[PDB]
Amino acid sequence: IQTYLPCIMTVILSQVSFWLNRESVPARTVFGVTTVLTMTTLSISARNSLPKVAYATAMDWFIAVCYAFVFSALIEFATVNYFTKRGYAWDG
Amino acid sequence: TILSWVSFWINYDASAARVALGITTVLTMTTINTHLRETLPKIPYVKAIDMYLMGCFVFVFMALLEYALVNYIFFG
Amino acid sequence: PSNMSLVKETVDRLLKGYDIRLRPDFGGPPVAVGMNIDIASIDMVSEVNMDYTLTMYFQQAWRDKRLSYNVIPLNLTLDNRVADQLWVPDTYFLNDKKSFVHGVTVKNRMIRLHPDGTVLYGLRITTTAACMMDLRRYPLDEQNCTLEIESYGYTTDDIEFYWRGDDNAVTGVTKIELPQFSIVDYKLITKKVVFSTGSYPRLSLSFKLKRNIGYFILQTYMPSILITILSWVSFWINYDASAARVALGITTVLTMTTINTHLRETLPKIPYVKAIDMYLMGCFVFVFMALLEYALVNYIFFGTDVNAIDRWSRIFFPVVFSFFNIVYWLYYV
Ligand SMILES: *[C@@H]1O[C@H](CO)[C@@H](O[C@@H]2O[C@H](CO)[C@@H](O[C@@H]3O[C@H](CO[C@H]4O[C@H](CO)[C@@H](O)[C@H](O)[C@@H]4O)[C@@H](O)[C@H](O[C@H]4O[C@H](CO)[C@@H](O)[C@H](O)[C@@H]4O)[C@@H]3O)[C@H](O)[C@H]2NC(C)=O)[C@H](O)[C@H]1NC(C)=O
Ligand SMILES: *[C@@H]1O[C@H](CO)[C@@H](O[C@@H]2O[C@H](CO)[C@@H](O[C@@H]3O[C@H](CO[C@H]4O[C@H](CO)[C@@H](O)[C@H](O)[C@@H]4O)[C@@H](O)[C@H](O[C@H]4O[C@H](CO)[C@@H](O)[C@H](O)[C@@H]4O)[C@@H]3O)[C@H](O)[C@H]2NC(C)=O)[C@H](O)[C@H]1NC(C)=O
Ligand SMILES: *[C@@H]1O[C@H](CO)[C@@H](O[C@@H]2O[C@H](CO)[C@@H](O[C@@H]3O[C@H](CO[C@H]4O[C@H](CO)[C@@H](O)[C@H](O)[C@@H]4O)[C@@H](O)[C@H](O[C@H]4O[C@H](CO)[C@@H](O)[C@H](O)[C@@H]4O)[C@@H]3O)[C@H](O)[C@H]2NC(C)=O)[C@H](O)[C@H]1NC(C)=O
Ligand SMILES: CCCCCCCC/C=C/CCCCCCCC(=O)O[C@@H](COC(=O)CCCCCCCCCCCCCCC)COP(=O)([O-])OCC[N+](C)(C)C
Ligand SMILES: CC(=O)[C@H]1CC[C@H]2[C@@H]3CC[C@H]4C[C@H](O)CC[C@]4(C)[C@H]3CC[C@]12C
Ligand SMILES: CC(=O)[C@H]1CC[C@H]2[C@@H]3CC[C@H]4C[C@H](O)CC[C@]4(C)[C@H]3CC[C@]12C
Ligand SMILES: CCCCCCCCCCCC
Ligand SMILES: CCCCCCCCCCCC
Ligand SMILES: CCCCCCCCCCCC
Ligand SMILES: CCCCCCCCCCCC
Ligand SMILES: CCCCCCCCCCCC
Ligand SMILES: CCCCCCCCCCCC
Ligand SMILES: CCCCCCCCCCCC
Ligand SMILES: CCCCCCCCCCCC
Ligand SMILES: CCCCCCCCCCCC
Ligand SMILES: CCCCCCCC
Ligand SMILES: CCCCCCCC
Ligand SMILES: CCCCCCCC
Repeated sequence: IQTYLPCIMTVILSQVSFWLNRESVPARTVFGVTTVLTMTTLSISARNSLPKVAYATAMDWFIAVCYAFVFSALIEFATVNYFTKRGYAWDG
Repeated sequence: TILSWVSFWINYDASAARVALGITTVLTMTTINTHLRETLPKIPYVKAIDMYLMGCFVFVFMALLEYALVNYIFFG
Repeated sequence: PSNMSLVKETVDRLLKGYDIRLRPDFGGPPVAVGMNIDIASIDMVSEVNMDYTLTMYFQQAWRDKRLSYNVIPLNLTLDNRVADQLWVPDTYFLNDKKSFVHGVTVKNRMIRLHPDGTVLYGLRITTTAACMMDLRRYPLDEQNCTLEIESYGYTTDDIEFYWRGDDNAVTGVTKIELPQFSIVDYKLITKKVVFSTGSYPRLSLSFKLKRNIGYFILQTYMPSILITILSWVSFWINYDASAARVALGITTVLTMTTINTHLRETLPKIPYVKAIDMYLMGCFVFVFMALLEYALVNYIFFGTDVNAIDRWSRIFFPVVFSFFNIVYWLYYV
């Protein structure tokens, strides 16, 4: 309830962007950057409890994989935006 | 949690605004919960405060999903 | 119990009329004192306080004719409280800030008399010794922390030091497992430091500590590398998306200065610029130039070719950053 749940939910947050229309560039972009920054502080915050061991713990791999998902979710949107041929969204 | 609901009075076609509001609120709850739990020992169970912060997290997160549900029904 | 009575008489004679105020061979040649350490552990290697904590079994061996006995064939291990009735060298660690002899279950000392007069005197000491660290290449740095064993009141005319066993006097260095340091080398020196009060013997035990970089990739470099890569995403968004690119821009810039500020507070307030500062400051330029890249894009348009600046920047930024890494990592590693 200190690292895994915040790590799991920020991964869920990044996947809310997939259900938003591709034309909402600011909204989906803030989704990506906010989760990535949130994932960064969680990774930095997580290590603070235990010593400065060189190797990587099981928490580190879970945080690393969750970093891949949130980061891949933003690269996914950049790919989606690359093929967005029109700026205006659906109306009516 | 109260300010999370002002997203519901905002226009549906304000993705940049409501998402910014909803994202801002849900992240703040995590920081408050994380910040609060730091002051206490590394206790392995949910306290009364924890069961409230987690309870409030659900509402604010649902408010964020409320718009995502609204956005999908309209465009999708 | 007959042998116990015999030992009692012998040990009683040695302390009878024993002048604790006078060293062995007082008024005569210097007494040679032999030392051998057993490093139990090294902990709290702190650059905020510029010190390291050292736990060791610190043995001293010297000859004292007054404590010579011949009747008993065995070597006498006596209760540690006898040390208060015996002359012992007044050795101190010059760079020691805070030290103590372990106290439970009793005073962690040893007194062992040998028939020829030799006295083996051991202590279990935990000393926080001062180690001034040159953090210029931190965290890719090698530190050289030392322990300066020296006699306080007795000059070289009254006492001498030597590593008992020479290069085999200190043990346990290989077993020591620091979390963020690898003890690459250790050396033993015998000096003669001169003060205004005379010249004194000096034993210096230096450990060369090499820092492990694996921890700092997890918490320091990779978060800054990923944020730098994140800022390059803005080059893939069309120029007219001002809120998206600017929000991507400032967030990367502001987080980067936050990471730099967050880390440097955990360290002491050294004036110079470390290696982690060089990388974080170097990656601050790319993220800042990434934001200025959009500002030029916005200015040139509102103030075909606009894509070219957005297209060439699409590749040179990951290229120039890679070369910066080649120069940085090659230079420091
Ligand atoms: C009271 O205390 C004394 C002092 O410790 C004990 O006597 C010593 O016992 C030690 C046991 O550790 C003996 O150590 C061995 O000495 C051998 C001979 O050393 C001679 O040469 C050295 C050179 O400096 C002198 O200092 C020393 O006095 C001797 O004259 C060494 O060969 C041994 O090392 C060898 O170990 C193995 C097995 O032999 C080999 O495989 C190694 O390669 C290496 O060659 C070892 O160091 C020593 O003999 C005793 N005298 C000393 C140290 O002066 C008493 O026994 C003790 N009283 C008791 C127990 O009642
Ligand atoms: C700095 O470092 C030095 C290291 O030398 C410390 O100095 C020693 O401190 C200890 C602890 O106080 C001293 O031990 C004391 O010895 C006294 C003398 O013992 C002899 O005489 C008595 C009779 O008077 C005999 O019975 C005994 O067998 C010895 O022959 C004792 O009288 C002291 O007793 C005190 O402590 C006991 C603890 O059980 C109490 O019950 C007593 O009532 C009494 O309070 C004590 O044991 C030692 O003598 C000091 N010198 C040396 C050379 O060791 C310093 O303490 C340390 N700190 C500072 C600030 O200097
Ligand atoms: C952490 O940093 C400290 C620096 O403060 C290092 O300690 C110094 O190390 C050096 C090298 O080990 C010491 O310098 C000299 O080492 C000599 C070793 O012998 C070599 O050199 C001689 C002469 O050059 C050759 O003949 C021989 O074959 C070897 O190649 C000592 O013998 C030196 O002492 C003699 O010279 C001095 C100066 O002329 C005289 O004053 C002495 O009386 C004596 O005759 C000398 O010690 C140096 O002393 C160390 N201490 C310092 C500088 O304070 C540590 O090594 C480093 N940590 C690690 C792990 O390396
Ligand atoms: C010297 C060697 C030094 C080594 C470094 C060198 C670096 C080199 C890399 C340089 C960057 C690569 C892009 C260069 C091309 C840019 C232009 C472009 O858009 O090209 C094309 C698309 O290109 C793609 O399809 C995207 C490929 C890169 C995305 C990688 C995704 C994985 C992210 C993983 C990251 C995870 C994080 C990593 C974790 C550690 C299309 O171009 P265009 O726009 O359509 O117009 C051209 C057509 N025209 C000519 C007709 C007009
Ligand atoms: C249909 C619809 O309206 C969309 C709008 C928002 C969507 C949710 C976002 C979060 C998602 C996290 C995980 O991806 C699992 C599915 C997940 C719960 C989604 C369920 C379907 C929703 C409600
Ligand atoms: C012409 C142009 O491309 C524009 C786009 C962005 C502009 C810069 C922004 C930051 C400014 C800070 C200070 O106000 C000094 C001037 C300053 C350096 C500007 C120089 C001109 C630039 C490069
Ligand atoms: C916190 C350190 C994690 C390092 C790995 C992150 C994943 C890189 C992005 C992958 C995108 C496909
Ligand atoms: C290098 C930084 C990440 C870039 C991700 C965007 C990729 C878009 C490619 C679309 C054309 C194939
Ligand atoms: C084991 C305790 C679970 C805590 C669950 C917190 C959320 C409950 C309240 C939800 C309100 C909608
Ligand atoms: C005294 C050292 C000053 C270092 C200033 C930062 C250098 C960053 C270089 C970035 C290259 C693009
Ligand atoms: C320490 C003396 C001042 C050095 C200033 C160096 C500035 C380098 C900046 C490189 C990026 C433009
Ligand atoms: C201060 C703005 C920096 C702009 C960097 C642009 C790099 C590519 C230029 C190529 C022009 C064809
Ligand atoms: C980084 C500074 C670049 C300055 C660019 C000024 C361009 C003025 C207009 C002429 C080119 C279209
Ligand atoms: C000794 C540790 C080496 C770490 C190297 C990091 C490389 C990052 C390069 C990123 C280029 C896009
Ligand atoms: C693509 C370039 C990545 C950066 C290169 C890192 C070089 C590390 C050298 C390690 C010591 C030999
Ligand atoms: C022990 C179960 C913890 C709750 C998991 C959270 C799933 C979203
Ligand atoms: C253990 C009960 C958890 C209920 C939480 C509400 C759904 C996210
Ligand atoms: C959680 C919302 C599910 C219902 C969405 C409407 C049907 C596509």
